[PDB]
Amino acid sequence: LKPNVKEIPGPKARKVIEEHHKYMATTTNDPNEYFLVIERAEGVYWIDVDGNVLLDFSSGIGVMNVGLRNPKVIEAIKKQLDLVLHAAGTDYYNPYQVELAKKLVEIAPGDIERKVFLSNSGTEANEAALKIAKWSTNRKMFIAFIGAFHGRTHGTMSLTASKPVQRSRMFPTMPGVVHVPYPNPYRNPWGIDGYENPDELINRVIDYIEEYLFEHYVPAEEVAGIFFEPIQGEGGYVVPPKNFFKELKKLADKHGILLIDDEVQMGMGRTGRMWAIEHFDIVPDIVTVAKALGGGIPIGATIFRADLDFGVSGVHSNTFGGNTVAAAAALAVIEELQNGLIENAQKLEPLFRERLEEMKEKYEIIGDVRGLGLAWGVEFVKDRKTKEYATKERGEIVVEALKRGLALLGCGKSAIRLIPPLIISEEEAKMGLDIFEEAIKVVSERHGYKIH
Amino acid sequence: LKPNVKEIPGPKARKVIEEHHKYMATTTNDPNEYFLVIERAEGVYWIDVDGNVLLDFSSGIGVMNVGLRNPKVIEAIKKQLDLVLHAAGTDYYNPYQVELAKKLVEIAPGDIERKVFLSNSGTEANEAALKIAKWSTNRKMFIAFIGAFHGRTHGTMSLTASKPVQRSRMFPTMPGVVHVPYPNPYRNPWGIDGYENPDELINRVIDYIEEYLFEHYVPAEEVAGIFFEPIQGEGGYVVPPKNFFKELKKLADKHGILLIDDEVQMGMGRTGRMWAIEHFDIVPDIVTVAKALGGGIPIGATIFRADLDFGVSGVHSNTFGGNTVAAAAALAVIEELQNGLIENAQKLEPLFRERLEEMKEKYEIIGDVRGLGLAWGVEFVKDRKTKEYATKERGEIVVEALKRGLALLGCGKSAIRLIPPLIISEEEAKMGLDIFEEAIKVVSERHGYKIH
Amino acid sequence: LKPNVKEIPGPKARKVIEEHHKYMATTTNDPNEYFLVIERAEGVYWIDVDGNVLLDFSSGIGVMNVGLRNPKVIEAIKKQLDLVLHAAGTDYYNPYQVELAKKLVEIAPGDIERKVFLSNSGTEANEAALKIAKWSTNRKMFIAFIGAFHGRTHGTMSLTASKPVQRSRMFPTMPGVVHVPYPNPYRNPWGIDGYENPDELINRVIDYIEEYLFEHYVPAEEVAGIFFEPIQGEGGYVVPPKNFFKELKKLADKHGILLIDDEVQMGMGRTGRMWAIEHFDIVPDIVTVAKALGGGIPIGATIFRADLDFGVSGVHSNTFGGNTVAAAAALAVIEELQNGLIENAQKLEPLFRERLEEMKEKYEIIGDVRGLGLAWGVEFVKDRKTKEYATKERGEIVVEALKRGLALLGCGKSAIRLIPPLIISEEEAKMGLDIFEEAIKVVSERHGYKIH
Amino acid sequence: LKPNVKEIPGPKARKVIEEHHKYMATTTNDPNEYFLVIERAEGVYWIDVDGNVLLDFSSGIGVMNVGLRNPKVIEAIKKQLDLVLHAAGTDYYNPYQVELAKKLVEIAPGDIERKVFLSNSGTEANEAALKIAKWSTNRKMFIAFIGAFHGRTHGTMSLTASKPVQRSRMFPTMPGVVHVPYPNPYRNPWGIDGYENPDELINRVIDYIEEYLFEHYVPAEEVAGIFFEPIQGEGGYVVPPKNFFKELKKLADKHGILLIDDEVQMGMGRTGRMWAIEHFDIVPDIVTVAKALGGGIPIGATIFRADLDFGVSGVHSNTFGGNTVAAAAALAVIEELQNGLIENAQKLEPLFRERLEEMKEKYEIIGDVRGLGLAWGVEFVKDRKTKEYATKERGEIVVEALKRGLALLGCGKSAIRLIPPLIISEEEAKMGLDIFEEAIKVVSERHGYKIH
Ligand SMILES: Cc1ncc(COP(=O)(O)O)c(CN[C@@H](CCC(=O)O)C(=O)O)c1O
Ligand SMILES: Cc1ncc(COP(=O)(O)O)c(CN[C@@H](CCC(=O)O)C(=O)O)c1O
Ligand SMILES: Cc1ncc(COP(=O)(O)O)c(CN[C@@H](CCC(=O)O)C(=O)O)c1O
Ligand SMILES: Cc1ncc(COP(=O)(O)O)c(CN[C@@H](CCC(=O)O)C(=O)O)c1O
Repeated sequence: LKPNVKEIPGPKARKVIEEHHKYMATTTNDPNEYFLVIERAEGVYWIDVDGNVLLDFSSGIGVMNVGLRNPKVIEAIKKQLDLVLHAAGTDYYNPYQVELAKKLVEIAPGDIERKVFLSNSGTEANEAALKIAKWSTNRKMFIAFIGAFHGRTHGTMSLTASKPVQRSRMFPTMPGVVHVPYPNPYRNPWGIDGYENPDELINRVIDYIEEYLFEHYVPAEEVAGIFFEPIQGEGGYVVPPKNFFKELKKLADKHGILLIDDEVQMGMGRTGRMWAIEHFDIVPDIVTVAKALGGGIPIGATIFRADLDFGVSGVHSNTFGGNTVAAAAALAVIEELQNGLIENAQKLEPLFRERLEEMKEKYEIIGDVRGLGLAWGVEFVKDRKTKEYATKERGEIVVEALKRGLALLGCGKSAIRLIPPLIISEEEAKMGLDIFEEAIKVVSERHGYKIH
Repeated sequence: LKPNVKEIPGPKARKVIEEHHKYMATTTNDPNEYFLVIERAEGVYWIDVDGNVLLDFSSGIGVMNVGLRNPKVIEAIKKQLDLVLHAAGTDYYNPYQVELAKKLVEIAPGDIERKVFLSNSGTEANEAALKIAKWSTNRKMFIAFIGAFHGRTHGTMSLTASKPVQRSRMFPTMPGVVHVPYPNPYRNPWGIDGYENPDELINRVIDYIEEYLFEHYVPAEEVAGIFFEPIQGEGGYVVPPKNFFKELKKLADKHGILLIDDEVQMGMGRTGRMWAIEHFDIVPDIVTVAKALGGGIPIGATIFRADLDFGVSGVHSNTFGGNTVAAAAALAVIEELQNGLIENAQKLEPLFRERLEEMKEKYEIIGDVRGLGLAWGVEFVKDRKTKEYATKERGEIVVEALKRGLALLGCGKSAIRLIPPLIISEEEAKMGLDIFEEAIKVVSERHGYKIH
Repeated sequence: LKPNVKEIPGPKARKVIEEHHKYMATTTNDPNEYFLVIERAEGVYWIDVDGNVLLDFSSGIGVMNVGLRNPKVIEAIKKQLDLVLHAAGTDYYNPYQVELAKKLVEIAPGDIERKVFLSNSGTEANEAALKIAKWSTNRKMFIAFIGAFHGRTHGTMSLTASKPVQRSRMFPTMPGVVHVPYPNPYRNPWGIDGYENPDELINRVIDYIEEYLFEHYVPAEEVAGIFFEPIQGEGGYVVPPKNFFKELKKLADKHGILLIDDEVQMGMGRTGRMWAIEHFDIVPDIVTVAKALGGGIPIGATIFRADLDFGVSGVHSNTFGGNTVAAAAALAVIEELQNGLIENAQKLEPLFRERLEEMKEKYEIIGDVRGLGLAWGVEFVKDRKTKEYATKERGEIVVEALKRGLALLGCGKSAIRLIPPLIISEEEAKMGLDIFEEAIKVVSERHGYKIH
Repeated sequence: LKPNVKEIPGPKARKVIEEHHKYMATTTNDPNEYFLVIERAEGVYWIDVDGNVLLDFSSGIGVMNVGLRNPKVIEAIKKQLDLVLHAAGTDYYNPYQVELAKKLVEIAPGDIERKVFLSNSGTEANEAALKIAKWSTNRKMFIAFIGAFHGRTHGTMSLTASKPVQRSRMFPTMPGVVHVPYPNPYRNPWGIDGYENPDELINRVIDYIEEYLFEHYVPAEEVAGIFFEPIQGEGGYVVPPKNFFKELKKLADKHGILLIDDEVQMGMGRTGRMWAIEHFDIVPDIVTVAKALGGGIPIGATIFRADLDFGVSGVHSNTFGGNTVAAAAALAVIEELQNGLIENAQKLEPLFRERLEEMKEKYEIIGDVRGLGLAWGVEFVKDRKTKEYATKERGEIVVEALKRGLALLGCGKSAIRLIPPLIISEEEAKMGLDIFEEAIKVVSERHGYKIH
């Protein structure tokens, strides 16, 4: 199996795309932009409906970090289909979910007292995390960061501030969320070159929260929780300065406010550590996780400081959570991660770092490259000084990449996210990076961007 | 397999129950009322970790309608595991999510243009129904029923109204929900015997909404929707009057207000019909479903009039939506309902109708029996005139039923829900009712309730 | 002065009514129901711009309790105009605001520690009661009564529940208000004759709050207050059962919930007692007042248990609060109430009780008469059994009353409020009732209502 | 009458301050900081209870712009006491309120179609302005600026973001308000010297709204209204760059969003023009006004684009609004303003400008002076580079000023506002400025601030 795409969209793929519009809601699908109709997968390759074969650099939106069809994960589901699928894990008990909870507690950030709530997705996780914070603190408000994307349900909508379309005629969602600039070292309201000047940018963010919220309109003692992603994912895959969460805890702790680390995307080994937050050297009180945890099965988890746990029964619960198939799959994923995959993403870090700083130098359309492990984001600006978003160009590059057999996804207004399965070999990476470049190169020539 | 219980909880179950309290959040588990620790299942029975075997009348909180381990479903899954698990349905198209989506619209109540938004759970369904209701109507408010349960996320909790604990310390949740008395024929504020006088109670519930909301504090034309359960799942299995939803649509259409019907529990032919609402001869604008459709797999589904689809991309989306594994399970589950299982639930309806009216005639502790198909709800009262809840007694029956090999669920303050798998045989249905009557009989004697 | 009307509206009034529609916002003026253009006043009568003279039974919407132009009040003002008008009471202290504040606590219902927050109006009073309730209890929610009116600011409108138009296009207003049926003896959802069966109706209204809010969707211990009018001013002058507020305090104390009584209309001895609540033998934690206390001057006053005072400075404040001109008028107004005017309203109560029961016996259009002191409310019904509002007819009576020299106010959908100044003589009280009966009689004949 | 204070607080003033604490709510009073107990006034002098005489530089918190006891204003109230005090100006009509409305429309900013709503205070005005905006646009959200102070009621609380104490345990207030930095040329999150670099600062504010709200979490088409004060008053009396509202309209108009100019403090001639906004060369759609409009009587007005008016009756109204005494007083104030006072504040502008830039040069404790007409704010910083607030020093200066006979008020965290009556002579000003300096001088020596 090598990349091989004779034509796309194919007659079969064209018929699915017609049908999908007949019977399915307008979500985030894009007929022209993302005409990829998957029928099966193998290793790091999607096999489409018309037979075209594409190297994967999307990993099912980060859902698959172990691979697109992990053997150990399908054996674990098969083995768990034999005993029990569902055991109402919130009314009755079952050991599988307890085995997962104990494992999740174990691998949590830091070395502190933890408990675990189970969910079916990242939005449910972050909904959980909200209630848990509301209950334990008896405070009702929350800080999130502009660019953050925590979900699409009425709690997480409030928290999510990536695209105003997300909240189109949704107002009002859950009250008490206030937003401040994320320390985005490429776009922040201060013009600050956050790579050259990280402490200057860290300070401006903190100084905003302290001086322009707490001192004016936000009672600091009324804030349950600060919600952050350790790398904004949907927000264009943004890496904030190394010493940012350390400075943020300092300010959190000074007003007895919870830190909530949304690792729905950047967790499960993606950045060459179990959790994204470790690189930033802080122990979050609540850690939410989903996507990659279920290795292709729907699963969500909320990991928290044990003393934050719900006083009484019937505050929160869910029928679906605690499903055995998902828990069987999860334990297996975490085993795959600990036994090779997490080391592999640290191994391929310097390869994506060199090859993308190569592309930075050469293609003037690229404004910024950034990432950790196998979590990368290239943002494409029309003009480097102006930093205007090349949204149209980004779409063209993805389409071009798809034509050449590379599967990519667009995060943010003007960037593309490289997130292959953590199983990818050195020879499968160089292939993706080679294809990716050739996509930029074509679209660069097409529009008269310099090529140094 | 037969029912076969020695010590429950046995020594392995006691160890699991301990481990659960240590690692896992405080939810709706009860070591003292629901001490059932499930290792595996076959046919209609649970096998616990000590090897005790119990007849199922809980059906995993109405999720295993097709059986606790259906052969058709597990084969449909394992076939799909050979192809692909997750395929980024929100961003990329696959045929499986389309087939399921297409299938769902076809089986939907009435005969009108429908589309479908795939979700991960009941709450993730009703959350979606909210946003569809909001976006389509460009109205922000909803009506809901006291006694209703629609999920535990910041949207749905405004909608939910079963127990205050559910909303404890959560305010504010989503604004704009106003609630009103569900036409419970047994408990309503007007005292009305709703079984005897079903029109009088319908008028009252309607009179309230028109005269007390619409004429005083709730602008009719600013209401985006009315969420109702056709039978309240966590409300004690309250069955409304047959002409209720008819009267409620007369009112709804008069002000352009969408009627949303929640079938997360009573759906998938639980009541002897594919959709619970069908018994009531009305067509809802939205239908939400989860639980049973997945058939042991987490699944979500919001079915709506094509008119209400979001005009633009990026209003609502989800990473796990349209799971191919889940879609494969769902289609298999649907076939079984149409090819035997729905018929079997019409067939066994009279048995329960008989045996549970035999039980009310005999045991004074039983205030009201009610149900359709294989959805039954016995409510237990201290006195038949004052109707004080027999909460302590209801919990004892559940514990007694369990020491005699019957998995039962509480539902409401003082009632028990009988919801066996729709694959249950006549002989297995009698066996479980026998054991159910015995558990009432024990707890009746113990407390000196009358036995006629 | 006598009543004396020729053309109303006369040619100067028509010119003013035109100028008003041109320069001024669309509020609660009605050229077609309230075409009364006031130039000056003396004693108990209005003189209009054409020199038509009308007997007053409106009392400036219950503001001129002491008369339309009281000598004592105007002297108290002009004496204060010689000293100072505004003195920055919020920031600087003056003796006048303290004297009035001290005076207000002394006259307050019951005998407990009280303080006072001076405001500018009824809404600015109840807004204050909210913040005092919130700050003191550290609870965010309130209960209120369907039919209630408490003002038209973003706090109070949640509290208010008289007409939807009041809340049209305003959502969201302040969250956390839940409403319930006021124990109207004439119109309630249970049908109960509350005059006949006042306990049955009290139980119902109480049963609703306990069983339908506190037991299902409203955590009792998260309710900061219950706002009630002792008689609903814009609700058609509905007089609740005498033992109602007693039962409601039993419940309120059981959950630590402040009972707030609004006397913005029924206060200042309107009902023959200084405070309207007094008739009901309970002591409210907060008492709000405005209108009549000012005596032709804008004034606001929130009276509360000393326990609930804000711990810190800068939570609540207002620039115009504690106006010295207004305080001088208020003290003068209070003296009159205690030195003649409250007595005069007890004295004239039987007259209205007679004449309006004589009118109900005679005119079939009259569904219900009700009132205390000099607060009377006739409600007009199409039919006495169906109780459909006689809205069109009620408006005609007001117009007929006015062509015969009687200023009257609508109140509720189909009723009229009789609220003359408390300086009204027995002879002036008979005259206005005679004219009132005549206006009913005309509109009865015109529409073929029965005359017994 | 000259400044003359032998001792303060006096034995009489000490007794009032004791009593005030017995019977009055904790608001913004400060026993130690503002021990000024007014008994009467004359010209520009307060006469305290113990006989001490103080030149006024507070003007009753900006309430008196015509003087502390204007003759023309007391003659107008006296003349209006004779005819009518209250005439329920929202139910019935009266020419006085129409005469005021017509006058207010006339003197409004720009030359456009206007209507007028009447209120009792600035909070009611801004509550009005909210509803009017909500109704006309059918949008529910609003932008205000950090530092803004629009009121203390549940709508205006949301809008007000000056001190977090203001919102202490108040959450939730009205949803949908979002806040952005005010272009404060001395403190903004960008460090921008707004006097040297106004366009750079204007852009950063606009660029924040456009790029960090509209493009991320705030749908621009869902924003009814941008609320601004043309000089932040309570926020330390801050003058934003001359071309700021012009750039803000540009952005407003591009998304069909209303501009709401809160002139409650800076209006009624205070800045040497009728309205503060004129200096900034834009025509606001809604203009709110109170305080100075009533010349010592409680009055509020909301002036708006006529096509924004309430479609239907009963959306908004108030019992108090339209009071004749206040309207009589208002017309008189506006006459005083147009016939000398507004020219006088333009005359004394260069005198406060020179004498305060004198004080800037000499006293290192002064960080910034700023203002227009007779609206001035001196902010005192501990260190000029650091800009730390000298809150304690500010209190000392006010107390010191009070001791020497000068009446001042503290606006913001570390500044004092000079706002004498517009009637003040050149010789009464130099006196105030002389006293003010001597207060700074003393406190400067006391603490070892340089004196150049
Ligand atoms: C922080 C965060 N929260 C929630 C989710 C997904 O919530 P679910 O509960 O699984 O529905 C994601 C996935 N990030 C995706 C989200 C795409 C979308 O929701 O449209 C991304 O890569 O943008 C996420 O990164
Ligand atoms: C109407 C409705 N909505 C939502 C849900 C659950 O949403 P999920 O997304 O599947 O979690 C249920 C299940 N009713 C269960 C609820 C159990 C609980 O949450 O405590 C019941 O029958 O008690 C339901 O009946
Ligand atoms: C309980 C209550 N609160 C507040 C108010 C009015 O607050 P203000 O601040 O004095 O405006 C009223 C007056 N009831 C009037 C209301 C008129 C109206 O606003 O339309 C009435 O009798 O209709 C009232 O009864
Ligand atoms: C913008 C604005 N809104 C409202 C008000 C006052 O609202 P009322 O309706 O009159 O109560 C003021 C007065 N500015 C004063 C406010 C002081 C205070 O409210 O504590 C000031 O100078 O700080 C104001 O400047």
